[PDB]
Amino acid sequence: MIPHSWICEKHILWLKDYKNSSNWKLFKECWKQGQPAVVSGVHKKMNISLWKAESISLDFGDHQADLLNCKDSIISNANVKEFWDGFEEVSKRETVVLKLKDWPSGEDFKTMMPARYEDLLKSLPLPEYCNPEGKFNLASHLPGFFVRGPRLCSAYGVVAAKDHDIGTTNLHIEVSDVVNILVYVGIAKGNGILSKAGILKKFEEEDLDDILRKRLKDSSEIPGALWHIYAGKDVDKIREFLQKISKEQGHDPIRDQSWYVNKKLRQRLLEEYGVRTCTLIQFLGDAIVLPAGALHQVQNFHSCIQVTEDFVSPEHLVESFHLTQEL
Ligand code: NA
Repeated sequence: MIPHSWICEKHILWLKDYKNSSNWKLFKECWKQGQPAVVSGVHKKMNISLWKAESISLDFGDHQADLLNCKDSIISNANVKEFWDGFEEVSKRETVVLKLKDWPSGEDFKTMMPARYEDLLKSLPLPEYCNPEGKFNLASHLPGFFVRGPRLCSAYGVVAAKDHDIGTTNLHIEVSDVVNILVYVGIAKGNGILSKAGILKKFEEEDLDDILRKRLKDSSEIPGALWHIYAGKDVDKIREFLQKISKEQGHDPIRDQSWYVNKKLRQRLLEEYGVRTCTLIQFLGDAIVLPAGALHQVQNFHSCIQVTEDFVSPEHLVESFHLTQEL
């Protein structure tokens, strides 16, 4: 048997055993219909010490890069060194929510962080699809022009700012199939920030599936980020909704990646267009697998380091090619 549940109105496949070699057989069935999946425990496969903030900070902290303020997408005054100093120490940062996006990425990730890249390839779940040598992955086989390498993203949590209208990743469409693994969760301290225990209670105030609540009540799990995921089929409805809300407040808002859809807006989106949200908490070691054309947004509660890898399954190639040609 392949241990699993379905989360969020039975829409997301939770594959509960990262060591099960047959995970792909169950995944094949749900993927066919564009359903997301999450595989938990991938951090036990990884050399997780390699992915700690202290380590990543030291290795690649010499490279200068732009830091984004997540509230307004204005590029910050902070340098990379200041970003990492503030990752878990709030007083070194109302403080702002910073993101260090796609640094490094692609060939630079492979070459500048070779041991992490090797660890990644070794640890990717559902390797039949997500690994470059997987039999259902077309990524390394297609001509160049069909396709849009790994990306690292690090960002503070929104808790210190006390502003859960901030997205650390704004609502946007993904162009290829993607797997996102939460590889580090940093508990921030000082400046009156809510503690680890209070942050758990804030996760508990979210509208969650019971299966998610059980995990949240498991003291060995470490929750990091809040995800909202939408079907690609609903994109035109969501675009209209955001154009409407925009007009009420005084143009393609999905292409702009300019919106975090907060609690009140998600509820109105459901009422006024019937568009449903999948809610997920991503715990340390969770690999969230999304098909091309799916939309999602992320809100870190704690500081999080995510690694994302692109792949190309047959199931979403047509949709992927179209979206890539469009970009
Ligand atoms: Na490395």
